[PDB]
Amino acid sequence: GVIGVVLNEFNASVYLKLANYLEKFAYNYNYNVVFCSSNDNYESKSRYVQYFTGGAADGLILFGSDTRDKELVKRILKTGFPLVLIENYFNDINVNDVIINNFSGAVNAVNYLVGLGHRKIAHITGNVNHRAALERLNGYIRALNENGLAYSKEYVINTDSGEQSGCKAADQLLKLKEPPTAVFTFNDMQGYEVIQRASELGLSVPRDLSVVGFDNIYDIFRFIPSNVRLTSMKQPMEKVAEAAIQLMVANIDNADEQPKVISFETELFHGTSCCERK
Amino acid sequence: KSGVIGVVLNEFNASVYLKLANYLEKFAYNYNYNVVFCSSNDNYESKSRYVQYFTGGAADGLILFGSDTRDKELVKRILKTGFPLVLIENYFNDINVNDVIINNFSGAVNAVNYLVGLGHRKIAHITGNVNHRAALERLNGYIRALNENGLAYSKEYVINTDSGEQSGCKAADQLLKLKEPPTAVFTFNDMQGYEVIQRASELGLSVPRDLSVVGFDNIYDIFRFIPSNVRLTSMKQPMEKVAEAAIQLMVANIDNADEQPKVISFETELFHGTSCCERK
Repeated sequence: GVIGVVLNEFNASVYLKLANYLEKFAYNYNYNVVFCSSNDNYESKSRYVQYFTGGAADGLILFGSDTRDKELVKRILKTGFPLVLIENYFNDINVNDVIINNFSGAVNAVNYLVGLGHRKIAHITGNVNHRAALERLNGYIRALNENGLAYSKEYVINTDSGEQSGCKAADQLLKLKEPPTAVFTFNDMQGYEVIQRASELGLSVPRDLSVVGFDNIYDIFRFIPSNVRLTSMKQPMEKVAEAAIQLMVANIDNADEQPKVISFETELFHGTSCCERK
Repeated sequence: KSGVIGVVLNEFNASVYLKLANYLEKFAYNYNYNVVFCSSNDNYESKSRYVQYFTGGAADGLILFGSDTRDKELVKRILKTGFPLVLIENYFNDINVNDVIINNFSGAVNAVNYLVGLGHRKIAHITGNVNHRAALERLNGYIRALNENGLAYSKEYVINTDSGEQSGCKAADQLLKLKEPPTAVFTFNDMQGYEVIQRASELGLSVPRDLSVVGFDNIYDIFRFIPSNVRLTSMKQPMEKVAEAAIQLMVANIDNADEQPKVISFETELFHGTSCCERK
């Protein structure tokens, strides 16, 4: 049997670990896994979906929640072709989806910093128009309140999550009359950029500033060019892969199976970017 | 004919090969071919399974990366069958196969020439596993570069490693604790280079001031973010050119079974970062 996976492109994201895990679990169910890259060209993505639904595969797996793919996913769902999505937050559809609890991940990150004695905790957001980023910001806000901390507009830097977003965000935060003793970043890329800008301003990390990120990106590269390894929320990529294969196999053995949504919690990786405060 | 080119990888990882994969898709498109990738998850029997899947009819041709001696018999088997096969960075000695390679030797020569041009006379090398041709080619280029620049070879400036995690940190500790420390070091890869910069910092040294570092892969290219202010001066691999050449050899091979195996080589290019500075 063959399960097909279409990606927008090959890149060093957390999905690289997900890809290897799909092969591990598919092999356990005696299935082959085949991947295609669309080179971020939606025409090609549609071409690869047709290749798979046309007979090259028994099932298709897609990643993310990009609005441009709304029509395409709906198009695939009109058919009964087995489909499993990963981290998808489309409102109007009923489809097999394996998601991550981004909200509780942000809550646990802030709880962890509060447990270390931090009371001035900032957040550098992702693109809030995307559900994952909105959930991480909402989790941060809920955790401030649950821990009896005040919310401050100056401690939240809204970004589009692009490259250098961490540098400028850390610059605004550290130039405040009263700087966060700790920052929770939407992702590890921003976290590392925060550490870089801080050191440029003469601040030392974790001593002058504690940082907690998201994705545990060091695990992908196996090294980071920075003086510390980020404390970060780890995505359950192995559990996500197992669940996705299981949903697909079941969906393949019977077309009368209804769309199941399975959610998994993130786990905190303890790095060297955090320090206890008096 | 399926109009499909199959690629079998040992695993999905954050290496320079990530850029090669996207370029394979880009060039295949121009030749009206779909590209499909498989990961063996490092299971050799899994790799065999994927090769059988492709040669069994799922694809019209196959691409494999690297030069692992484990796969020598597999490659010979694929070659006995007339199936369209193109290898990338393969250094197997007894076969006639389409092969697209990178000039690792001259890349190392160009790296060392640059450090000599900056005034460095004490240049160390942290190697990769020398059992692999690429690591040995990078080591040999460094040696030849020392000789062409009228510098003496010093065994103490060559640290042999298997190129694994933390290999750069340990190598840097040995080199910097020498009676007379290298004023510059050429690492087998960027990962070792970044590890060298970090360990040097822990010993109270400042990079490029106390130590110039030149790596290989220009790995920063796959970082969609900025980790540090010290970016490695490093050799860039011609992955766009390699992918195009691989697909041109593959399409010709699928079209004509009697096309003879060709070996095409591409030079690396020096990327100037912020990890080097002038000596005296």
